[PDB]
Amino acid sequence: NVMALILFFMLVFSVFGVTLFGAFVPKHFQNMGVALYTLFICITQDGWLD
Amino acid sequence: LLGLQQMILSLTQSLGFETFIFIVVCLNTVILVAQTFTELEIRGEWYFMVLDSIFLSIYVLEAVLKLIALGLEYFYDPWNNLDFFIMVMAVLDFVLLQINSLSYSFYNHSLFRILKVFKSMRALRAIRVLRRLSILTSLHEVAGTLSGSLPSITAILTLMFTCLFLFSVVLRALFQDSDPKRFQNIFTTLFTLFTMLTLDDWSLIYIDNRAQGAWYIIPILMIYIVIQYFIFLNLVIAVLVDNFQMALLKG
Amino acid sequence: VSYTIMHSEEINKHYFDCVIKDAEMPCFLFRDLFQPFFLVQDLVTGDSGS
Repeated sequence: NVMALILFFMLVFSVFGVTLFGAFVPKHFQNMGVALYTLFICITQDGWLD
Repeated sequence: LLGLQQMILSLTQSLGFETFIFIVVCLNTVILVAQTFTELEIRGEWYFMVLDSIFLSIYVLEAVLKLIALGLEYFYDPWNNLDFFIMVMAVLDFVLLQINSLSYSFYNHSLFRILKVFKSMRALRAIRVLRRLSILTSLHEVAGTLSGSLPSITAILTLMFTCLFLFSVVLRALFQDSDPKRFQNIFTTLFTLFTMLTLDDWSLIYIDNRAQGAWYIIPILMIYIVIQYFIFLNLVIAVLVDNFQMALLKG
Repeated sequence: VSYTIMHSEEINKHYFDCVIKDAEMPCFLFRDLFQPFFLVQDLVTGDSGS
């Protein structure tokens, strides 16, 4: 249930993300699976200064 | 009309709000998850904004109905206040697009990005009014037991806000004429503080600071890192551990 | 044509042809900034300048 709630909040905040994403600051915020998993990387919270 | 109009509006509001609002908001959310969709917008760009404006018109009809409705009690609901702000902002962007002419920059400008995140919280409100049914009681209870201990977490985040501001102030004070090209202003200083609070290349900070001529800034940064890290992480972890541990001890 | 297509793929970083796809005539989108490039061909010899 914690997995489900975290993923649902993650999606409903990614609707905010994808409005900033795609065709600009690209290649990690694009494709909508790469964007979701890059935001998941930033959730895992290590080495996002790249 | 009067109280009789308010009562008729209440009954027909129940009926037509159960029937009409649910289906049109479901269609709005379908066309909006097709809208965002940064692959299918090029398979489109002409049937997407049309439906967006049509359902924004549906939303302004919802706002007109809520305005003609009971009023102050509608304003008493924070979600309804969010919807009211969302629709004031929405009709503002709609009339801004409608008037045309103008004298400022356009063609995917900063204002356009603002209107896009505007459509974003409109989609969020569409989701929040779609989830009226079957949220599931297990995560109802999980969310309630999570939100039970609000004063402790608010106090802890306030205390770390104060601590982060103080550390940013002392770091910017001690970094004067010491390569601040990374933290030349208050925003970049607080963002570098966010990086040190989130364990992001502070070893790199150490290596490129002893690459400079200042060395005593490193033990100060380290002691601040360890004290605020241990204190904040431990306090929040223990607070939420006990927050659900009373619910554990109960039924 | 090739340089124009690369410019469209490098500025807006996306491209989409028409529904009725034609090889000799490509299709251009409104939302993309248009920047043509032009060649000078000397039919009497080999070279092809810009």
